[PDB]
Amino acid sequence: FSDPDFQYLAVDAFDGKKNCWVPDEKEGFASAEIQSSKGDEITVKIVADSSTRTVKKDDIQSMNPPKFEKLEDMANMTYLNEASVLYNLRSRYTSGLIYTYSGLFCIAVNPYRRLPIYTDSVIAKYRGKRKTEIPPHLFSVADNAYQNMVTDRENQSCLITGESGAGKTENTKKVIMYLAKVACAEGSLEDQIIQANPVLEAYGNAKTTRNNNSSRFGKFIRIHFGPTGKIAGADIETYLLEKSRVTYQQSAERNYHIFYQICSNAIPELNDVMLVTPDSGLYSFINQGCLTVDNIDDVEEFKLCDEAFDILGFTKEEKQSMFKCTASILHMGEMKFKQAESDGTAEAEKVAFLCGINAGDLLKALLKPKVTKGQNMNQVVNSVGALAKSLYDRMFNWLVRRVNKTLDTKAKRNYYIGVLDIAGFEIFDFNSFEQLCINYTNERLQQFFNHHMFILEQEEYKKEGIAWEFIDFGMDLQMCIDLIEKPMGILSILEEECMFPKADDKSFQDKLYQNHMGKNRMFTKPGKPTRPNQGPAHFELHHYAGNVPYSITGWLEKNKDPINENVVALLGASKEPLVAELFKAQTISAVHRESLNKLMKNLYSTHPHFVRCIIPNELKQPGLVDAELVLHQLQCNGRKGFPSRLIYSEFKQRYSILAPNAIPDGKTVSEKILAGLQMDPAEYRLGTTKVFFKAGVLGNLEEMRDERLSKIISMFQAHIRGYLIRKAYKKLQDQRIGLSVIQRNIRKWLVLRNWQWWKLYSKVKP
Amino acid sequence: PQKQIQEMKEAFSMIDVDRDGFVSKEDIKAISEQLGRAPDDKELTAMLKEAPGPLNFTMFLSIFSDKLSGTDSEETIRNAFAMFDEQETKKLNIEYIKDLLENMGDNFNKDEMRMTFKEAPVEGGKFDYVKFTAMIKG
Amino acid sequence: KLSQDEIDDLKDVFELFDFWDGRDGAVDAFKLGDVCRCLGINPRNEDVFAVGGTHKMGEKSLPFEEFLPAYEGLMDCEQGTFADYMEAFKTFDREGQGFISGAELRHVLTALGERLSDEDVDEIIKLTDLQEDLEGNVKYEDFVKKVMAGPYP
Ligand SMILES: Nc1ncnc2c1ncn2[C@@H]1O[C@H](COP(=O)(O)OP(=O)(O)O)[C@@H](O)[C@H]1O
Ligand SMILES: [Ca+2]
Ligand SMILES: [Mg+2]
Ligand SMILES: [Mg+2]
Repeated sequence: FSDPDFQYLAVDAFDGKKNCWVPDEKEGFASAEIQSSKGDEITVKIVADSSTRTVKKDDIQSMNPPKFEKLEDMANMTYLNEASVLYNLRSRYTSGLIYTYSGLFCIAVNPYRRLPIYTDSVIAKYRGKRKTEIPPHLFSVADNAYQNMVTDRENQSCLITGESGAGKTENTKKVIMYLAKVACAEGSLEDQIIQANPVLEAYGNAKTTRNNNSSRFGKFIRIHFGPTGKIAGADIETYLLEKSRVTYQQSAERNYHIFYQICSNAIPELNDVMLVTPDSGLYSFINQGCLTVDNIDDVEEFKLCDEAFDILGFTKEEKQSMFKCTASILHMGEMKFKQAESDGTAEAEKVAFLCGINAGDLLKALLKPKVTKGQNMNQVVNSVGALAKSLYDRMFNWLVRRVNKTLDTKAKRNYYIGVLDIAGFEIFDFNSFEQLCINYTNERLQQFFNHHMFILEQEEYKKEGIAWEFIDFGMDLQMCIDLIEKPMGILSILEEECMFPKADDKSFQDKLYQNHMGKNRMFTKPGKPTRPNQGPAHFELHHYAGNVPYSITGWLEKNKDPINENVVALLGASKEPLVAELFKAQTISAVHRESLNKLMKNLYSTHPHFVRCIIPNELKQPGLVDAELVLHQLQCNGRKGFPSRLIYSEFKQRYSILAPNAIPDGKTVSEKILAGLQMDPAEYRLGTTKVFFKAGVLGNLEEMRDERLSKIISMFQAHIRGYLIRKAYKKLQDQRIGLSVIQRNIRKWLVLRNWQWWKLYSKVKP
Repeated sequence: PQKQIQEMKEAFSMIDVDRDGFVSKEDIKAISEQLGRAPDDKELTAMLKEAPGPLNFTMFLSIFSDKLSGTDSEETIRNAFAMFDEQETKKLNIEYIKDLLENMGDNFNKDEMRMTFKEAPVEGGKFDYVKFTAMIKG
Repeated sequence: KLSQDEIDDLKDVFELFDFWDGRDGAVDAFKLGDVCRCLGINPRNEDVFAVGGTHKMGEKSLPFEEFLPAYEGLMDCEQGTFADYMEAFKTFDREGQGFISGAELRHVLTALGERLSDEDVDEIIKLTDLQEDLEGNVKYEDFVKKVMAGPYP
């Protein structure tokens, strides 16, 4: 409406038989105009450069008419194929529009730039608006889930998915920021909520090649509502924080954000409280990979993080307990060495100091853990890391418990709206325990997403009056789930293997095959490389979205935390009040089990709304698209079992050639074809506008389609062979006579010359 | 015929040496030898037995005419030929004709084949069936 | 099972053939196709070999005694209707208006299904006197109708 609020929000010669989508290497798909067919070899012209080329006929993709340019809802397009979709998105995207619907799914394409579409001005306009009423936006998705929870009286939920660096986090925050700005009744509840991100992100995010602010833990946040439909509380759940980044960081990557905040001098006053020299490149544990971060001011982020601890309602001691324990870690890694002896004590004291324990009693229970048992020079430097990691894990866990303290207002709750921000399936060169955990997670999520897809399925088996019955579904899914979670599963084996100090990477590996090799087909010996640099693999799992070769080396300590039960005693009675609680008075897998089930029974009590984030390119630059990558994501988003569906119009055209001696309306023609073929009423169903073929059947029709079409072609060639033969039939009777003349009439002149009389006659002649 | 006859007579004349208006074993033997090798008694014998009674210029023309009987025209044959001369060039390609006669219809034999082509007018690959139809006819 | 006037017809034709590959009361099994192709029928090469046909001459010759059943056989075999030829040809028409180009039609005949030599093609084209327009296209409907028609309509 010329309205400033809709600048980056509102959308600003075609022959349906010539124009189409042809594969491309640079653009993924190219706008083509057909020139000439030739069996399968179609010859098209590229509209862009005006060059020419051929393309298999079955590789052409149907184009949509200019009628659906930058369409807001893709379900309304004539053609929904990988090339129509990618074109629509990319069309909108390069114009500022990053939000697009497609059925019940919202699509967000990372902008890599700030957009004036989240203002309070804009929020005003989206309030109580029905999705079709106003441009596509994330607010609309949020605003709608609200209305449903209210009117429908049930819990809502948004699963915001996508690849790493897509927009999962940014969008999760905007949803809360939204719901906070319209259902609002130290600071206010609403204010604290928004403020929990800055602290959790400081402690659980880090620069990665993919994301400068990569979330390294799973986040499920529920937002409760009261009897007047206003925010009356909220809780947070986190999953699988990357314990490993604490002490290690691959090149071009940083450790968690805090560590760098802490060494910037945003609050000089604190330098002496933590005993830190404002230099990050000074501490080994955090200068391995990167130090700075294009577009992240550690100075200001530290301030805001400090500022956020206040609003969260953190006593000054509490928030100084945090800062110290984390600065303590910075030092744990400065303790040098030389059974082993120390190589100084300066840095090892600052540590004992900040944690309120005796530096003596420390290095003691660290170099000869107590019945005693001394440790060598590495057994130590590695238990140092075991300690750093374990502290930070407890810190992060306590931290969340505390921020929930601030938010669990005992007010009156009706229903809620959760938001899920987790990383999905991922297969790398090398996969270990971390991945199995993420993957196991995504599997149970799949079952969920499927359960719902299947419900919309039946919403169709009724919009056409074609009720189907018992199908064949997710058995392979449950097979994987069970292989990992059930009583004797993978994890259960590992869990019972940790409790044994004797155990190792081989008794665990053997104890595994011992149980599932050949007794469960999902478990298969490691195959062969499908990607270079493919590190070790000990077994493979067939996950819904891929086959993953898992290396089980080190899985025993990963699951159980190997810190001197000795130092746990020291800290058990430390002076610092926080440290004391962290090591007060059930392994990763065990915690995550109970955890996942919690989230699931929760999710299964909701009416889900799905948002799909998409990273436009690997360069972090705005408005630029990488079709391959994009296409790659579109690949398998939101299959496998559901019957085939066909519009009689496209069905008649493709399967008439299977009973043409019965075709004198597209819906009756097919009634005939499929009838002629004496097709089992089972393997298919009616429909008002479309045909439903049980599974596989359509593949088999394309079988008969190819065979019959070949025969018929032969039969017309036979017809041509028989025509040409019969045409030359007269010519073959005449010649049969014309030859008998010559044959009988030469044999005469031949025998007449062998006649005495004639001989003698011929002689006289002259 | 009328010119076929004119010859027959003048012939019968040169053959009928003892100018007695009849052809005898001595008549044949006589003239043959005056030209090329002549037939042996047996040849001469059955050569005459081919004529019921005395050989006047009548039983002569009789057996000769009953030989040349049961054959077609020079036009009828020249056509049974052009029946394989699609382009109407008035010539047949030698490999073709030889092939036809050799193993098609009432297959000829090598001898029938040699006897036939020993005369045949083939020059330039093409066997002129016109000239050869004449040679074989009038 | 055939009728007399029918079996007589097999007889009639058997001669014209058995004569041309050297008269002797036997026909080269490599011609068994063309024989039946003369009595109306148009079996498919796949069809013919099934009953006794051969890929080459000389391979073997056959009497009229063994011939009767080859024709009894090639009778019960499927013949293509107009529907079928129309159906299949439609699958090559993107326009949907009963057209095709010469070049493509050529491809269908020579390249797909039991191929057809390049000669038989230029042949039947010229026979049926099929003609292309300025764009070089032809109404496949007309063509199918002629081929179906016969050499003498
Ligand atoms: N809606 C958005 N507006 C502007 N920038 C965004 C938006 N979404 C993502 N980004 C950019 O891309 C980065 C990755 O987004 P993020 O949500 O953290 O990804 P992830 O899917 O891993 O959670 C952000 O740091 C930001 O720079
Ligand atoms: Ca023969
Ligand atoms: Mg994230
Ligand atoms: Mg005499």
